[PDB]
Amino acid sequence: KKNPLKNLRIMLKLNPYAKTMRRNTILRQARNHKLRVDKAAAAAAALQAKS
Amino acid sequence: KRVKENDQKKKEAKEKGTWVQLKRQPAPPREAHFVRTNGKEPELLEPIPYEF
Amino acid sequence: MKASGTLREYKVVGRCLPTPKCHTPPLYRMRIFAPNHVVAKSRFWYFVSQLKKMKKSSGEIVYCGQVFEKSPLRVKNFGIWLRYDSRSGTHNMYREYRDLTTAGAVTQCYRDMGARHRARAHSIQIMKVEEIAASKCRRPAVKQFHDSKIKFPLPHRVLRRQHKPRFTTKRPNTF
Amino acid sequence: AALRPLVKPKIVKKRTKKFIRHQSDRYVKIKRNWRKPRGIDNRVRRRFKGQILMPNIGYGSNKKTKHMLPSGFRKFLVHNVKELEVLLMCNKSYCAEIAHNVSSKNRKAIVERAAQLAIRVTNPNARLR
Amino acid sequence: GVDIRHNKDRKVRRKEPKSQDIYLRLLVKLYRFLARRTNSTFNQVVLKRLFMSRTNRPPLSLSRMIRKMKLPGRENKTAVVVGTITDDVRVQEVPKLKVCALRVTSRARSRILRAGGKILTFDQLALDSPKGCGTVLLSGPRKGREVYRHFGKAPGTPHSHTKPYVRSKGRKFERARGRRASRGYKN
Amino acid sequence: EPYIAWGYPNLKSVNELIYKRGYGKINKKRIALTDNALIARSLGKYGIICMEDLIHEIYTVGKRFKEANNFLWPFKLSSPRGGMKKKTTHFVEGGDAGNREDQINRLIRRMN
RNA sequence: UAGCCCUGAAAAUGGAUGGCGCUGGAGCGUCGGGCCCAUACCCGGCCGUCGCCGGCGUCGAGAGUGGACGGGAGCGGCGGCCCGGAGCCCCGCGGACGCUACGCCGCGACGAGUAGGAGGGCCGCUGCGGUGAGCCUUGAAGCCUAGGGCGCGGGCCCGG
RNA sequence: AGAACUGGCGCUGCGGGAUGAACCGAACGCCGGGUUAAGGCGCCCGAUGCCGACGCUCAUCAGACCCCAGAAAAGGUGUU
Ligand SMILES: [Mg+2]
Repeated sequence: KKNPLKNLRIMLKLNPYAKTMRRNTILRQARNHKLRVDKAAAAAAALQAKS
Repeated sequence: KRVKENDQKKKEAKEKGTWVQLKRQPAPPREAHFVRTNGKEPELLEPIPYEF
Repeated sequence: MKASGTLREYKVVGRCLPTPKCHTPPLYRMRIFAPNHVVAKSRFWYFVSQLKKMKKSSGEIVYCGQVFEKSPLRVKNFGIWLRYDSRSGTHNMYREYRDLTTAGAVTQCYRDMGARHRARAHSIQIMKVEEIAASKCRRPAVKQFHDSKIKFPLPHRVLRRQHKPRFTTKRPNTF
Repeated sequence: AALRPLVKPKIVKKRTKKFIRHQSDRYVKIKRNWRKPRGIDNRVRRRFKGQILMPNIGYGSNKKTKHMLPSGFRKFLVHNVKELEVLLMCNKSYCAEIAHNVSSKNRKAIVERAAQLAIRVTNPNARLR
Repeated sequence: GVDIRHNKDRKVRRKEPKSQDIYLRLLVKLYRFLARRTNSTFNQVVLKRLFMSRTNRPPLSLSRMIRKMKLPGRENKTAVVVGTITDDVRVQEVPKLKVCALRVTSRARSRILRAGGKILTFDQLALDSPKGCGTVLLSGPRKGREVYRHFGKAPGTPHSHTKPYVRSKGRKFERARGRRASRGYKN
Repeated sequence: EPYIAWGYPNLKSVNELIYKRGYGKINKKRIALTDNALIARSLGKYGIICMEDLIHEIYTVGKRFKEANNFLWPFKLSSPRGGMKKKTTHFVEGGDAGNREDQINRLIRRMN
């Protein structure tokens, strides 16, 4: 008994939706990560443009 | 009484076409209901001191 | 109750069930000090059953949230009322502390009742807690920190042994 | 190794220590042959700690490795040529022993029949001149 | 420990006969092939009946069989009994039924073969109907022995009807007190 | 309630239990349900023919909860790696034997 | 009033928070973060018992959870002059292991034990019928042995 | 000494209670890794060698952990 949640592709043997659930929560947490790092730079960008 | 008002209610579902589920159940957990504290605010009670 | 760790104030309201005789009972409110919310709604049915004819089977709680002090930064003076039990009889007690939060002042009670009076935390009942302002304190241990331009040094400092070499060639100054 | 016997695994054994009878150290009337103690109070049967262990079926060896010699064969003791030839289709799995009664003349002959058939004998050089 | 209770681990039935009959042991090998392989429940009944003891294989007389084959529907089936077929003196004429049994007796198979019937062993039953189709499998009165009328509550309890162990039937052998209301009591 | 600890599990509690420590019984055997065939071949009568359908009846307590539960062997969990507290008094009293109503999810992740 | 302490508080060998000791605690009360280890619990190995079974298909030609023929009518497909038709293996003559069926294989769960009860013993001793074209003065039985092993064990085998 | 109810010991080892029949955990085929229960972590003695938190207490007989192996009424301008 290889472990689901510990490797892929046993989950996908038991649950095919688990992959398309998983790259969606890699795609969207990377677009919330590109957003916030760009946003936090854009606050101190104009604050550094001031001085 | 139930066997009596059970069998007649069983053939009432034959003429009407339903799934009335005459088997009895234990008490389920209480339904997600909604209380209303209309106007007022709840009463603050606090433990009384000891006097003999 | 164990009074495990630092406590946490909860506002718990609840009401006995609507009977066919009684519709809409008035939904009482208490102020439970407990380490988590599961103990907090367990002490509500301890205190309500001593005050009204209610119990957990024929009642339910309809709120249990952490209610927290507004001013966690301002230093406040707390006076609380106690109903502990002793080994012989039971006594009422007023008792004053001085903390930045309400749940930290009642935590400072349970520790202090066990320290001075050896009273285990199941035998003591908090009646009410509120901030008092200065010049209404009666305890001279709380009163002595009401001093603008207060100052005091730290004599005879001792700490961090074995942290450094247990074996040193150096007699450690206590300043 | 004069001969190699098919697959020889790592022979594990659970114990290499030869179970002794209780109180066999203290007396010499008591042989070291195992007899289980059935007294009503003794501390070996009741199985206290730090005392003489008593054998049970958990100490049994692996089935694919049971009766394996350290050379990887399994002995089958023979008496003459006519029962050496019965081990011809087992020669990479089993090995022959010559019984201790076989005279030095006949033992010389049933080891030369063993070398033609390439069957391992465990004691080839026994009772020589 | 687990607390899953003891005595549920072991079953106390028979997995092979205790006979050393090399002709019953080949009948066993024939039918425990057919039991695990043909998927018919006739071959499971016959297989566990070959394992049974001699007391569990009571003899079946000739007129229990032909009385249990005058029934409607049984007109062309074959009678299986795992055990002997003896013959009744009580029956006068024998129908032409087809039987199949271990060890039919000598006077019985003279009366079955005069009637025109055919006796079979369990070999040529297996060639005939491997599923066991069209067979009426019979049994003898396994509680018809003299031993079972000694079993029950007690012979000296109320309404026992248990037939005690006396060494000889007659007057003065277990008939005096406890058996009549004049002498002592009556149970 | 002197001998048990229990409470109301959330969705990933049963999700972690059914996958990791989940086992099934067919007739008398404790099998690893490592295939969706093994769920369907016995309990497929009730339309709960896959793994995540089995996980749906047993969280949202559905019509066939009973036969979905009794399919499962009892969850043979490990010892709680954070340690326990006192094991003999109530969770209210400071120990842990009894109802705790959502803190069992915190306990499963140490158990499971 | 009640917490800690003290007075009240006296016994015979020399002596006991277990001991040494311990007073910014190694004491008492209330707590926190760690950390320690049972034969328990979880994963894995192996033995055994018990439970449910598997293979007589050694079927390299066996193939079947639906199956044939041969006729009444239609296709898609394979070879066109829109007419169309069973090939039985063979350039290799080949293809492991098995199943003492009382044997073999597979999965799953379990394992304390006095008195007591059953089972298995290729555990052992003496004697008999059979049987090993057994063994032996080129050395039997016995006895000895820091010799070599096997068996969980009862024990056994081998070297000197 | 004798009853009731449940468990246990007798038949039963193991961890903890220094020691132990019955107490507290916990039941046992032979092992490796993991983790815990009850209990603990100055040194014997595995683990507080944490910059642990807050108080209480000084004894010229301190005190110190279920069962459990020593004590009361009364009193103390001793401290809180
Ligand atoms: Mg005893």
